[PDB]
Amino acid sequence: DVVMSQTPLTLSVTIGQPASISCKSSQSLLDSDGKTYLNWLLQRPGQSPKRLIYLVSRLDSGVPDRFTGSGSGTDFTLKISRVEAEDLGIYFCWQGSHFPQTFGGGTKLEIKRADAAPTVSIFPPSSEQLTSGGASVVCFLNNFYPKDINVKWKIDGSERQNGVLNSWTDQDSKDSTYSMSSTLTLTKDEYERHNSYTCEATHKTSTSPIVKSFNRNEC
Amino acid sequence: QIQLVQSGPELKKPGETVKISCKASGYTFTNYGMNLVKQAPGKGFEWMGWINTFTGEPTYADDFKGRFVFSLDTSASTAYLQINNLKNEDTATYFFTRGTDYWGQGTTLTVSSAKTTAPSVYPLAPVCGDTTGSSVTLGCLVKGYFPEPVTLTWNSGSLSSGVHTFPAVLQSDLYTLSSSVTVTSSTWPSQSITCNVAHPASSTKVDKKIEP
Amino acid sequence: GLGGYMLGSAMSRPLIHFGNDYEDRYYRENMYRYPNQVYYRPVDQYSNQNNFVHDCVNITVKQHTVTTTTKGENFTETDIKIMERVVEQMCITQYQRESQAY
Repeated sequence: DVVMSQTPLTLSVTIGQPASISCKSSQSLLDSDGKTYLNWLLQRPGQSPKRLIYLVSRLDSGVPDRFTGSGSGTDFTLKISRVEAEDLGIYFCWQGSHFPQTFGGGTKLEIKRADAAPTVSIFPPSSEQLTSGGASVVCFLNNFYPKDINVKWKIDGSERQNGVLNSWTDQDSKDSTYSMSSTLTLTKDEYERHNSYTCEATHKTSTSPIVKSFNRNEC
Repeated sequence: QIQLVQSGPELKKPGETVKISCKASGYTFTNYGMNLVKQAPGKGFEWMGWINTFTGEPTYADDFKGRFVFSLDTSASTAYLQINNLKNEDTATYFFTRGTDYWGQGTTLTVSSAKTTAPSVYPLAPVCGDTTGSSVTLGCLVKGYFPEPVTLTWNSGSLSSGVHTFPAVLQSDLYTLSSSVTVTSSTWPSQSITCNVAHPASSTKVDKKIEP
Repeated sequence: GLGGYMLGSAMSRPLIHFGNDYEDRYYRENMYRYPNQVYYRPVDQYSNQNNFVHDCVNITVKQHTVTTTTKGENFTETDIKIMERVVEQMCITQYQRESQAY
């Protein structure tokens, strides 16, 4: 079982700069028919993979010379001489030379872009949810960059972790930012036992937390 | 127009069977070999085998030469992946590919004794930044459902800009997902912003307008 | 499918000539991606060479592209163009072989 070792796990590159991705197989990828079936694919956010290169170095139609594939035996390299906006996504190799075919782990390619503070919005529980005896306080922190961010919840000033569920989007194709969703769910009994609810984000674009909060008292 | 359209999401109990289909078009079906790939949740890709679209002969990877069947309906350019005696390990999203260049959207299969639980959809209206940036962000909360997947869109898909629909999160033994859409302070409440959701596994489809 | 078809023994790829040193240089540098053996039905099952040949070309070409694209490949209009020409010569040679050994 040929193992495809892809490195690095993630790459962050500035538009116009080069990017190098590696795939090494545990065994030689030279097939019995004399060919070397090493493919390179690209899976854009939300999209299904699409092959860019086959047979180690042949480009599929449409693919720019920016992309080159090289190597032989066990060492293969996907190269982008000048990276760009459209390139962001997950890359991975796929070898079809031996039974069974195997895929590389993948390399998430991040395209650097100017810093952006997260746009924060906090939402009190919806009326229709307070009738079911549950209460959820949703908080969005959208279109920020870099990806490193940290959210903290505070009820009447006390940090709250129990009941917090977070979710993050991959890098966006349009503006290359990241978004986060943090949802604090507690019981209506408890929710009604506290006043102010706060959503705090710690991001590089601010030395002080980027806060957003409301008071249950609709005040 | 080269496309591979696979059958929809599937929820099965350990022991039942599933026959997933992939309708192809946009090229000469029988000139391309077809591969079958499995992807366990959060895991990488796994090659299940392939089918010779000309001869119809299937070939299975060792881990799938027991309860998996690959078949065709050549005349209809359709390939089929059947899994018998379903086990929890079979839970994942499966794909059909044209050789190595094109992929289908993939179909998600969940195998568990647990019973389908429809999602609860709550709208989310402002209460903070009025017009400190002239922008407005609204949301829609989908919680307590099982299993994956679910589908969400704003105003039937007629609104896909400034939208962020995050990956669902396994809370208890239930998934929760949310989405947000940002519009100009004017556009709302001036216009109607409705949330659309559908939970195939529980034949569910709901809406929820967002109001002040 | 491939019912009743035999796989012929490997042979030298025919040197097919094109004037333009480009197509030539292309066939030369790409023949490794084309077949060097063919599929055929016993020759006693055809009335003439043209039937044996036409059948042999379609089967060999089809089998080749489905099995090779499975591992990762791309056959253009040129690749198909060239392949049918070369495989045809090989099929005619496979025909000679069959009728000679009869």
